[PDB]
Amino acid sequence: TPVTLAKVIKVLGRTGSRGGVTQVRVEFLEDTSRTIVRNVKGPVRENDILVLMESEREARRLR
Amino acid sequence: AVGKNKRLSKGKVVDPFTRKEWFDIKAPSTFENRNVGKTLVNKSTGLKSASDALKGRVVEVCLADLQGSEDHSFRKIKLRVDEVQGKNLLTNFHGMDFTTDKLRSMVRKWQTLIEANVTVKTSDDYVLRIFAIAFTRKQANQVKRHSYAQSSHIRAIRKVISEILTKEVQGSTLAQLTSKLIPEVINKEIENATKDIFPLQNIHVRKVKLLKQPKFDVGALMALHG
Amino acid sequence: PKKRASNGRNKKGRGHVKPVRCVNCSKSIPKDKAIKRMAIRNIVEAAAVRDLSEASVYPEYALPKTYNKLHYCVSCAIHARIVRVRSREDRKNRAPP
Amino acid sequence: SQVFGVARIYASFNDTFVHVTDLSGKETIARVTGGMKVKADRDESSPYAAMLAAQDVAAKCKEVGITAVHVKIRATGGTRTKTPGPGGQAALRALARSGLRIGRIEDVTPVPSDSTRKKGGRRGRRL
Amino acid sequence: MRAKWRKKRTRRLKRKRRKVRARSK
RNA sequence: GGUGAAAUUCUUGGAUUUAUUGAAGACUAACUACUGCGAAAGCAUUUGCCAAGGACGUUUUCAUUAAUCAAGAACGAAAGUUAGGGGAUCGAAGAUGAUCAGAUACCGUCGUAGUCUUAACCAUAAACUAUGCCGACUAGGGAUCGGGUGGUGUUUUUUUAAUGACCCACUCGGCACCUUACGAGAAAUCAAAGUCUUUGGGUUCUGGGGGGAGUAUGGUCGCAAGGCUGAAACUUAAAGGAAUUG
RNA sequence: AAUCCUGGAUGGAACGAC
RNA sequence: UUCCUCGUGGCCCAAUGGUCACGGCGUCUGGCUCGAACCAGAAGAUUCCAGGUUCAAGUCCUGGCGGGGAAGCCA
RNA sequence: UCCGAUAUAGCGUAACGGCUAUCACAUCACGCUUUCACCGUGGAGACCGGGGUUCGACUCCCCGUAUCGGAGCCA
Repeated sequence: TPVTLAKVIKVLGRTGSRGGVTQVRVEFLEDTSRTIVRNVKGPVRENDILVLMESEREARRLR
Repeated sequence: AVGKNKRLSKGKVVDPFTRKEWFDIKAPSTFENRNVGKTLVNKSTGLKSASDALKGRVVEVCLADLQGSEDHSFRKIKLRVDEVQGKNLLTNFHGMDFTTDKLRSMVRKWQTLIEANVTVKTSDDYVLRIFAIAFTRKQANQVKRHSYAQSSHIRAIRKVISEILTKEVQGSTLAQLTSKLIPEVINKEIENATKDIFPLQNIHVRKVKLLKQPKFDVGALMALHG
Repeated sequence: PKKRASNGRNKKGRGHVKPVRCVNCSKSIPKDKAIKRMAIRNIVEAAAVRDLSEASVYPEYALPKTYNKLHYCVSCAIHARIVRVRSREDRKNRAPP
Repeated sequence: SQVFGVARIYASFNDTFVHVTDLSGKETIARVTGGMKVKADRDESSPYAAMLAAQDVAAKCKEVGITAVHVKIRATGGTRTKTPGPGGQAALRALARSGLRIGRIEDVTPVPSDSTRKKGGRRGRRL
Repeated sequence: MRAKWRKKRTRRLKRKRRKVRARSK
């Protein structure tokens, strides 16, 4: 049951019909130079850290 | 989806890859490379003689893989199997083809397309349907934007191309013709014969296909593979 | 009243234009009234290309593309957040953006 | 050094097929569909499901002996959409990340020369 | 009602009147 | 598999999928456009054959033969009809699965007729540019299609030539287009919808408030469906058009 | 002094006027 | 007249001899929203009548009332 | 009478002698939806009956009942 840590580098905007969700692009700490886009639930800032229970996925960007 | 299936069977384990063996595929001599890859079949049982199921196998592969250069990048080639001798089975030519990306990229609007096709036979009693394609080009010094033709130029072009291909085939057997195709000299013949009519960029030919093969003739095939 | 001069389209001199079918609704619409776009797109995306280049033999291969001419009907076109609508005066702007 | 196969990803709406073969196409390996890894009938087409399928067939090819693969990407074609589905590219990327090697991608979506007839009616799929 | 369907209705009616008058004539 | 989601359905008898062939019939993508031809409907693969036709050029010929049209005649989308052929997709009807308060409607899966062709009928349509045809004149600008003329213009050949393809200039005829309003119009809008109260170039057809009614009847055409012609009684003060603000 | 590059969307039900 | 069958909440319809009885609609109350629709909830029963068997009959049996169907032929 | 198969939660269905047993429907809640639906997570629920074999029977042996389908038939 492994995980993947990633650092935030760039917030994009809010998403979801109710806007309680945020898109972000992160940078993997180990195996760096990898930048994936994800959704997030609660408050967030740049340079925070998140825990992908699965690293191999990404949401439909809105842009 | 997983548990949706109401019934597996109308009325009411063994691995298959241990049952199989690998075979090395050899191309003819009109190619800088020969070892195209591998293939799979089951063992030659007493009632199958796996060679028979393996005989008519066709493989599609890149001319760039066969010649090293990425200039022959699109140019897919179809090779039929014709003979087996101990895990290094041979092939012969069966047809050429372009890639759809290349074709669509060549195709643009505000230029006129031209297509020809012939149904000619060889000296070695092969029968080929060859397809040719061309596209107008906008001369330099040209301001007007579309560069179309007048539909008689086109017919003249088509006549020229047809007689050219009939000439260049009759005299070429099959591999003679392969060696004519590969260096794209036919394209230069076309442009030299048609420049006096109309510019004509992008004179790559098109896919070519076989219709009728002659008798097998083991010797002609083995003449290629040393 | 008359809302447009070409009346919807680019037919002046024909009578008949041999229609096509929309890709979304399969509706039969003339070729000229229709709304042709061309989705010339790299095959995979701008993202995974790096992984592909990393894992690909035949370096610098091409990253080829996908080409297709898409005819939409008016209804589906508007519904898809395309040509959406314009005011009475900028209707006449014939050019793209 | 390498040994090649062929992927033949058919990524429609409503599903995604990944089934990998030898260069001749006749002999096949590891045919799997997106619906075989999830229970919706809805997510059959989803990128996650296609990704899982790609992981599975990557494992199977690796344990067989295959290392490289060519890609033939395909949509429904014919009279239908003629554009790929969502679950093609994700699975492509997925088998790339799994450990395999790639060569000579190509699309083979069957395009006609003005085929028979497209369904729905001249008024369309009203919805 | 849409004139197309008004016309259709009238046509069917005329069929009926034609045959009921043919019963005699 | 198909869906917004599902289900009907097919599925260890191997579905779906992959590959190789084979048959059938329809279609003629991408090129394909503010482009072409045609009297209009309408017409898109190649080659060949048949005859036709517009434009241009012409120091060719005839010599007013011309323009528009009642009656009258040809062609006439699709659907439809009759009789054979073929009948792959799609698919009125119909059968079904769902949705729904109900849904014989939209969605989905099957599916006859028809969709294709030959012979013969029908003879309409938002058959629309909703703008009759012929002729003259009146503002600018550019692009384009076909032809034609010119230019030591460019390029290609055999440096060279002739051609051909481009460029510049000009012109005849076309599909059209951008700006403006001197004008017109109820206005939208219009290079014709202008040259009409300063009312008249020629000519054919049509309309006279809305409804009833394109109905009834009688004729005539039609295998039939139906078409063309076509009222009144009665009823009503408003229907209606273009634009303004909400 | 090194240095290859890109844009992209699906969608259920919702009668009436005292 | 004979034979066969049926009788259940306001209507339709069901039930293993084993709780004063399943459902659906209707009705009533509340809510959303003015009403329908919709969501939550309740009430309503001497299972046609009179007898008996059974510890226990809506049902098992006989009789009575009513409805419905079939037969009602040979001359 | 013979051969074979079947009996499993309120319905239906799957199962190996190292388990009072799985599944979708049904219902009890928890959720999520403006609401309706849709959709999701936890629970409570069953091996036809009877003997026998077995460190152990849903499962194997025997018998019996019921059902199916095909063969059959001297009181």
